[PDB]
Amino acid sequence: PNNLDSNVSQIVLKKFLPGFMSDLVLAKTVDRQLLAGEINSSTGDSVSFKRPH
Amino acid sequence: ILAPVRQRIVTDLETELAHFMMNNGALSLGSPNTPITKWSDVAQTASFLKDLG
Repeated sequence: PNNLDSNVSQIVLKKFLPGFMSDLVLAKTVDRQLLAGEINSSTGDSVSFKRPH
Repeated sequence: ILAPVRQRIVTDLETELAHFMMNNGALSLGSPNTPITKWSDVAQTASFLKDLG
């Protein structure tokens, strides 16, 4: 009975298996231009826009 | 603020026009409960104008 297990080694290759994904379709299609930059440190925690007449 | 006032004038122009077309025009087709549904519901109008001359 040969015993060879000290002759070799346990290797873990450097590659990852692919994981599960998800898609972002709501963030893409709502509005952004309007509310961008409008809450800053002069504002406090909220800001208001104007309903049309 | 005053930008919408001009749409208001025209909307009111063309709502009154529609009531003048009801109150004047003599012709009528179909029954008032029933919706426009199938192709023949619209097409009867072209041929009642055609047949009338």
